[PDB]
Amino acid sequence: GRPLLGCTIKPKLGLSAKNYGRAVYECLRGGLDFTKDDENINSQPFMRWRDRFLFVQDATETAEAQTGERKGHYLNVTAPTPEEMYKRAEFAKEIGAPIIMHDYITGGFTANTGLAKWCQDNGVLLHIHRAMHAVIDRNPNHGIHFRVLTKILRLSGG
Amino acid sequence: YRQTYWMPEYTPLDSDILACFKITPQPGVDREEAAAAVAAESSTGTWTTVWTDLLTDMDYYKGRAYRIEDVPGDDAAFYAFIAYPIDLFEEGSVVNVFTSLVGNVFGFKAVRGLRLEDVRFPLAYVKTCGGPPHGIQVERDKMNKYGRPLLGCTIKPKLGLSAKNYGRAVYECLRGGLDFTKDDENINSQPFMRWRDRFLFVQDATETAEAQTGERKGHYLNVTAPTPEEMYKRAEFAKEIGAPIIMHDYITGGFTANTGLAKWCQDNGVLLHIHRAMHAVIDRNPNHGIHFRVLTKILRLSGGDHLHTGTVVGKLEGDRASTLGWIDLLRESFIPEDRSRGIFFDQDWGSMPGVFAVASGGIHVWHMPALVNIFGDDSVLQFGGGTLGHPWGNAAGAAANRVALEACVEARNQGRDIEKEGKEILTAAAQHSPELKIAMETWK
Amino acid sequence: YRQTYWMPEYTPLDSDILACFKITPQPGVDREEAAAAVAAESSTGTWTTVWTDLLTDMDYYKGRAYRIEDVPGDDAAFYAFIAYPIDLFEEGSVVNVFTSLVGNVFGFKAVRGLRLEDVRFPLAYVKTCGGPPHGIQVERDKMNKYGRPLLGCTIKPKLGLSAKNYGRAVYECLRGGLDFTKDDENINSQPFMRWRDRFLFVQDATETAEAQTGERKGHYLNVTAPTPEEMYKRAEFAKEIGAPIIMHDYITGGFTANTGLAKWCQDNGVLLHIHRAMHAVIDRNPNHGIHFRVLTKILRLSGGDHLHTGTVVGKLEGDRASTLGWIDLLRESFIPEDRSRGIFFDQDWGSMPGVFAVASGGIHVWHMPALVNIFGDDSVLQFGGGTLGHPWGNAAGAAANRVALEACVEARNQGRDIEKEGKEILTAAAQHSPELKIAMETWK
Amino acid sequence: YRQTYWMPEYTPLDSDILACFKITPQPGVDREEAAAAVAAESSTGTWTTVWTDLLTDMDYYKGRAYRIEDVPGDDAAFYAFIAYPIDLFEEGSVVNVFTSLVGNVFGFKAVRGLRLEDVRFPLAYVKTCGGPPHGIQVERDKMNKYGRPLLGCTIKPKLGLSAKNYGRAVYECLRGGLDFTKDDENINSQPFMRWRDRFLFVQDATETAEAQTGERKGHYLNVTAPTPEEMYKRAEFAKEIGAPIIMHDYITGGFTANTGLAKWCQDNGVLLHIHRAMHAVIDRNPNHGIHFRVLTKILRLSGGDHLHTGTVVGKLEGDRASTLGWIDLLRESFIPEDRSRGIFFDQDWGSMPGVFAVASGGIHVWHMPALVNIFGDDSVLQFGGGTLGHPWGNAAGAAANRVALEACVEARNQGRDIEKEGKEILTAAAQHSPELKIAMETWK
Amino acid sequence: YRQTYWMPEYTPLDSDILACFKITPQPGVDREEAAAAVAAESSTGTWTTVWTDLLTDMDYYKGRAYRIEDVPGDDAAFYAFIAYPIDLFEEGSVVNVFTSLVGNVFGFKAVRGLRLEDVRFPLAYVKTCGGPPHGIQVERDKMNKYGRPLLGCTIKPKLGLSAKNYGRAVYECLRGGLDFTKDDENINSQPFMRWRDRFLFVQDATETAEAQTGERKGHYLNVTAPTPEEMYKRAEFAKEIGAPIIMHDYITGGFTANTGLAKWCQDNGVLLHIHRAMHAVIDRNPNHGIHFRVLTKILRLSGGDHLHTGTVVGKLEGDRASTLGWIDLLRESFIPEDRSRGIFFDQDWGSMPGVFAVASGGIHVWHMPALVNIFGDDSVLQFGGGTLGHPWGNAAGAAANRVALEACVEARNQGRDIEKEGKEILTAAAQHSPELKIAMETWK
Amino acid sequence: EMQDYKQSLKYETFSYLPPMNAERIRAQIKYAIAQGWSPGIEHVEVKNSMNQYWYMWKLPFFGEQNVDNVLAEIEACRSAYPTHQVKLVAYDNYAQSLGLAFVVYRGN
Repeated sequence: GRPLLGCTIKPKLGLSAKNYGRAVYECLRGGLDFTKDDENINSQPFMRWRDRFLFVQDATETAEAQTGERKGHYLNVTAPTPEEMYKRAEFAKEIGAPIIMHDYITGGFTANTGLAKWCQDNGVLLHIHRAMHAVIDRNPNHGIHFRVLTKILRLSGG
Repeated sequence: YRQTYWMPEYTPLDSDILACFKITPQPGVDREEAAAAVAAESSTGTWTTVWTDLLTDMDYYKGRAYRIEDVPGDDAAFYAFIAYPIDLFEEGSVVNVFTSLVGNVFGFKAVRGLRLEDVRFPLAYVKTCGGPPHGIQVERDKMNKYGRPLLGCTIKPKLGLSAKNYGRAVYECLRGGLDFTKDDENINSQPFMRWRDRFLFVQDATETAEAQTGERKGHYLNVTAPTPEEMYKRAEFAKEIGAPIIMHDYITGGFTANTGLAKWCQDNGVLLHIHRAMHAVIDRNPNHGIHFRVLTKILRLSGGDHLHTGTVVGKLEGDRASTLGWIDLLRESFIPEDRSRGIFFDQDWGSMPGVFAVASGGIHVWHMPALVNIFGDDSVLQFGGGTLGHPWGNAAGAAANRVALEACVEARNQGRDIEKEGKEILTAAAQHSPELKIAMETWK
Repeated sequence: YRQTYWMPEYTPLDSDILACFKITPQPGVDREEAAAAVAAESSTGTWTTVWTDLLTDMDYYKGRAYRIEDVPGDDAAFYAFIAYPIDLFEEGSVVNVFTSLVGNVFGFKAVRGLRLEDVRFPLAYVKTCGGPPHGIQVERDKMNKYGRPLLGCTIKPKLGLSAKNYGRAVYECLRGGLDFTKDDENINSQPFMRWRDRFLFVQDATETAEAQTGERKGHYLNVTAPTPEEMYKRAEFAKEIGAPIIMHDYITGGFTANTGLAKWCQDNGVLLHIHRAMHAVIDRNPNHGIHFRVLTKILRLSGGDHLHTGTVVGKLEGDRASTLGWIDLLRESFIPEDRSRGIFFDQDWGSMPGVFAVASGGIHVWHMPALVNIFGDDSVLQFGGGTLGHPWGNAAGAAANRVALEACVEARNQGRDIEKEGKEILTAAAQHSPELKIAMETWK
Repeated sequence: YRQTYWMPEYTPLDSDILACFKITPQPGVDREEAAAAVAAESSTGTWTTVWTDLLTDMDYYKGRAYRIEDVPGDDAAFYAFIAYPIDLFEEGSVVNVFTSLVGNVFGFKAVRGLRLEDVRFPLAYVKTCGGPPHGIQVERDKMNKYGRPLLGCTIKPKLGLSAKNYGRAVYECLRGGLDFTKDDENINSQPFMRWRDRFLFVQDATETAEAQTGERKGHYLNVTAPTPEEMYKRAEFAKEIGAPIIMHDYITGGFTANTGLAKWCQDNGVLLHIHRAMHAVIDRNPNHGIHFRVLTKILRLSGGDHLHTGTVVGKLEGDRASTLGWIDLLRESFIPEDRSRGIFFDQDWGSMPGVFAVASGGIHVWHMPALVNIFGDDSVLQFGGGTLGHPWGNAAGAAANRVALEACVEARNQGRDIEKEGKEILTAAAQHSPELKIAMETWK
Repeated sequence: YRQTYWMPEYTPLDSDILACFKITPQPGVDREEAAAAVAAESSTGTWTTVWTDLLTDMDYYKGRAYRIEDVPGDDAAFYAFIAYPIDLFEEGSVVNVFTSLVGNVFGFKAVRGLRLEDVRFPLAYVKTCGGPPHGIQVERDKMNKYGRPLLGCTIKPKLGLSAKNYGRAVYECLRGGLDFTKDDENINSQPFMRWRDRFLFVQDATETAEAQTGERKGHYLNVTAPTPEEMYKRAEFAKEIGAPIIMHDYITGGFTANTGLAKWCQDNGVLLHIHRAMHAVIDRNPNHGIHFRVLTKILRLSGGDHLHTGTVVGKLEGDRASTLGWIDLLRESFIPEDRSRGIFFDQDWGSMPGVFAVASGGIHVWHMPALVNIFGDDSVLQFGGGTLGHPWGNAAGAAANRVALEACVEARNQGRDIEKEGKEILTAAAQHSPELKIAMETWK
Repeated sequence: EMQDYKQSLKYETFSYLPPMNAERIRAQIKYAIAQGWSPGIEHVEVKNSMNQYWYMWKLPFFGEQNVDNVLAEIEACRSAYPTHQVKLVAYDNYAQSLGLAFVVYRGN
């Protein structure tokens, strides 16, 4: 009966796992249904992906317990390798994260299709970010339209 | 031999691996000759040009000595500085770098002694190794501990305790106030106490102490094993039972095994405590061996969350600089060159997290203000005797140590000279802590 | 401290682990006190009796010093003999025994230096370890080689060769007559030459040389890796491509990793060559360290088919006894006590197979009669310079070495004094071997 | 035949395997000849020297008879003592040792009967086998039970009970006071009751009884299976459902299967109860077979936490020594030679943990003071009839047995002669236990 | 006790398991009472009715004695015939049937001795077990051997041969003419000869002999192992190297392990040779034990292609009937009851393939016509001494045995009385075979 | 003469010392501001004291230099939530960790 509410945790840079979690926790306990990992955040030296997933799951569980509403965080599983992406998605499922996020253009259509099939198999929701889409769909005389990109994305899975 | 492998004019690249060797040569041999000898035997190992030598780029694939310095106070020794291209080593292999550096040069017959003092790891090679699985800050976030050094204890005796009795020592030690207890470097799996029973009873004791105290608890469960398969099995069992930290002997166990275990710990979210057993056969002799600062660099490259570094207070006031220098090497992101502290090269670590400093051996409540002032908050203080020798028991000893630690930390935060006022601060704390008071009475 | 951990009257059990320590104590300290100190710090590590000590059998679980002897020619040092119950160690863990023996005792401040001279492994503990995967006789049966020492060569330079160029050195070396070639301790996988390409091209060269000669060929492919997973992967790839032998660095790689690799080699029927890199930082100092005979015992306990032991001829005639003693320790089933050769304990090996002795470093055709007379048939002679420095190439150098070896073996079999008549024997062989003749002309 | 395989002068080595055979020879044949015959047929099996014999060290690889003794009270039999080198057997293979000893010698036609009385396992061979997975003390620590013998019960009838009905017998038996219940040696998986349903309902009953009593409970779930795959599957399911102990038939199931299951139990922390089914076809005949003391040694070598040993009280007062001797063999670390108790060899076990003694068969509340006095605290007393035949039910019978056990243990602790005062002690206990009183009334 | 578990009127069902027990009771006890005692203790084990007994169908789930017969020539013993419902046992579990039959009845104190003479396996239970992996006819089809018995040899000595020397005995034995060679029951993996080296060198020798002869060759590689995992690994390695047949010790190894290995052999197309080690401790005593005919039924139920049955010629002419009876039990599809041959029950096997009969022990060229006449073509004749003791070598001995076998087979085919004319036939064959002639000269 | 250890729940750093008064709290806050750290205030139920994430009191006091206002905010948090445990923290941005963390009121 209502649109869902999300939020992108900012700044894109500098937050440790616990500080990012303590932003996500207040955002979720305030009333948003979801928070969002940035398209840049998959696993950086200042914040590793496993610590991200653990602290984010802790914050999401705490907010859900304190509010009474189902909570989620689009945990970014975009990885240099499909093996790493599948490992991150499996860890998210193991810790109980209900939704993950992928960059379907920069990550690749093959990788996005594989991740979507895995998500359908494992019952994990998939949030899709459209990073880079502007290098393709902005020029009015040369490129591929975002409507075609949308058809491609919904065919692939998300 | 001379003109070929030592270039005074050579300026070392930022990606070059630099090594400093203290050469105590045989009397009469040339300093530049000995420097080129260490450079050659650590890089190529020969001088006679064979036909296969001409198939390679000899100007590139060789180690070169670029600087010779006098050793202050020792006229019989000199410092040799050697540059190594990054191409000479496997990427991310402390084992390969260590082998290339120390395989044969220490057996050189034209020198009376050879010491590897410092090694410069360029940021390019640093970025390849996994490094510490978690690091100081991530470990602090996981354990929910801030603003004070961590407290540990070695369970003694090293021999005889069954699984349940060892657990009933660990339980009282943890419930007394120590953040951690420590398995000895000898205890991996003995006939009197098997490793699985160790892990089970230790986890039971840790969980009971955590429930009864309200603070996160841990035990460095030793996973050093005869085989890597056994080590991985023990670490996996520790994770399965929920142990938050394990311990490895990175020298006796091996650098390859330590690197594999560190990678597994980073993968599985398990903290890694590192013990430095045997380090004395290597780093004690002043004229022959490899320095503990080099060993510390190697360990932090391989991976580890804790590392024994010495108690610092155990040396005289005029012999603390090298220990402080390798402490900075272990903990800090960038350590400038410091000849007084024994830092021969600028060492840039980039984003690699630091490693907790562990002080252990013959230290009790009296050394504690000095320990706090020297180490800071990012350290682990181990009290084996200072906790088990308490007349009222392990719990009382741990409570005494914790009260002393909190009092010293608050005194430092208030701006007091904790080393100058240590006795007054400890007495004021003991006015509210009978266990602490009797602890000072015992160890005065 | 005295009465508690040293018993002059104690008679050591046949299952007890015995260790001999050369103690160079600080002047004025008591010899028995220092002996008990090594015994305690290597077994329990403390003297202050705590309440947990009374929960155990203190009379049993402790190391005791039972004999003190003078060091001949050194009034400042004495020999301490310590007995350890077999119960103090994990069964089949050279890592655990080594840690228990050398973890902390070398950092003792009341002694100026500590050397571990000899360690007695009882047959009961010996029967638990896997030992060498194949052994001398099984390796001889597999390679179909009898009646002569084996010939090896280290491919040089250590740096720069691509996979194909390294293979085209190995191919000529093998087709010239050497039974084996050797990967250097530095070469595991470098940017200029990756390990998989090494293994493939080396196997191609070995197969080609075997086909063109009619003799079984091999290459000690280095599987020393940053991680045990990588090491096992490299060994499995070597087996998959059909390499009959691999090489490991058992000190730098680690004792745990070496034991695991030896068990894998015994399981998969792959021969294991062991290199002793870094051994000099440990065994060179006469007053502080652990002896290479102890390292040899540890290596043969862990597992290995070959082991570097030194060239023997590289020392003076009056300094060969210790090398011969550890050679006997490595190769023979039972080595009686011999103070002249440095064997402090009777060492019973039972049925554990011997390990091939490897002589390498600065040896050529002239040392060869002495090498044969000293080592016997059960040894591997390595010719890096003596093969690659041949003016006619690697194949000609290998042919020269093989002809010299066969001539010396036949001369020994005929009953001649090969060391006394070495020049005559080599000249007579060179009358039929121009390559051998030019080899002596080069290396005279 | 004579001079070749029996040496009166031979002194057996501490690593030699020694076997004692009671030979009942055909009249007229030579005692030394028969001894050499057992030695040869158990080691080499032939006397005719073939050309392949000369390829081996015949002096070493053979069993030798070194002593012949008269059998007290039997002029028609003599004792043959044979020494076997440790090299003749696979390390850690009770199967191989047993086969080598008893493969063909019992079919010898020149003897009327052959009995294997005792076998000496040297500490060197003992250290290789895994032994009991947990042992008496570790099992006591895990179950949190001290100071009294354990109580068990066999669920009867052996046939007909569904899974739920068997569970509703086990539940009342456990909630009555017995520490354990026992699956019969016949019950592994029958059409009337499948093994998975057994395991599920038994675990439900055990958990309910543990919750309602406050004491750790267990059931020896039988995992004896037609195939090792099925056995491992059943054991894994027991671990998955949380069963703390399983049971195996180590003779009918096989020594290889029992050793594998014991290794799995040691790996997975599951206690192992061992039943001795079929042992009577082997150990009953006084002149032909293998003794139950040898079977007990074999079982404790293979691995097991419990073992049936007999009720001791079931024999006359003058026939208890052999049972006590094999009880000591099963439980104690070192059993000196005792001809009166049937211990022919000094048996050193080292650090291998003991195995709980199980007494079962026709024993009730009246035998109990004698059972306590004979077995001590380190034993398990099984009451099948003495619990199920109680007029008030399984729970009442178990309560009666537990009350009697506690009363007898306290009486022994007070220094009373429990066997002399058994009736008085039991009556005094029954003054507070109507179930116990009616139990004695039933079984008087 | 009497009326409850023995029914004279009961007619046994075609699906009932029938067992015949020779009871040697204590003097004065009733025959029917003892029969009911064996029936009860082998089925339910008790007489006292408990409350759990009333929850089951007691009339169904019990073993009943239906017939008692006198033992001819023994007035102190009688035959007890007991019927067991098929519902009492796990389907396809020789282990469970064997346990149910012999778990406790042999320990009965009211009988002086108990022998299990025969057991009737109904076709319904027979159809459930896998049976022999291949069978006689399928093995003949695979090996391409028809019209003559197979020839085998046990490689001796049992001790000392290295892998290559054992292989160089096997190679000459096979190339001489024997279809198979045999690993001893002692040889699975010993320190002097490891199992992998055994398998590799044996496969090399077998392949060489097959190539040089033109006949399919095999070696019963022993896969009896301490653990089922090790056994399966050895069998898988044998299949990987291409060995067509392996060997197991089905009694010492265990019935569960043997059944698993037989199922694996049926799955993987590997022939299974079965050795009957230890069988004498069980089947030798005439008044206590389980008969070798019952053991043969159990083995063929479990699975196996070959089985040792005895040489038949080794007994007197008046003691051959039982051996022939169990030979028929092993080989034939339906064996009618025969009291003279010891067949107490009609045994219908249906479609289960037969098992090759193996004759071994002290047999040479002279016994051979009798061996052929007794065993027929469907048997394996083993010549350990008769091949290795040949003065001209293993190949010559094998050639002699093969020539004698072919001559005897042709003589039987021609209609001659080979036993009556054995000397003439062998001499006529030796007129064309010097090896055979010298073989008879040696073994006359 | 030996005295037993009385077991009780603890609250990390400074919980083994007597509860701080205004002077000690002010000294700790002064230390936090002297190290360049940002003081922060958190609160949570006593049963949920072990939570990794506590309820944040307003926002961290970035650049705050007045220990009096820090203590006044502590007291305001106590007044608004009287049954909750209250903790004082100091954020270290360079290390991405907490330079100081201890409870002021132990709850009830």
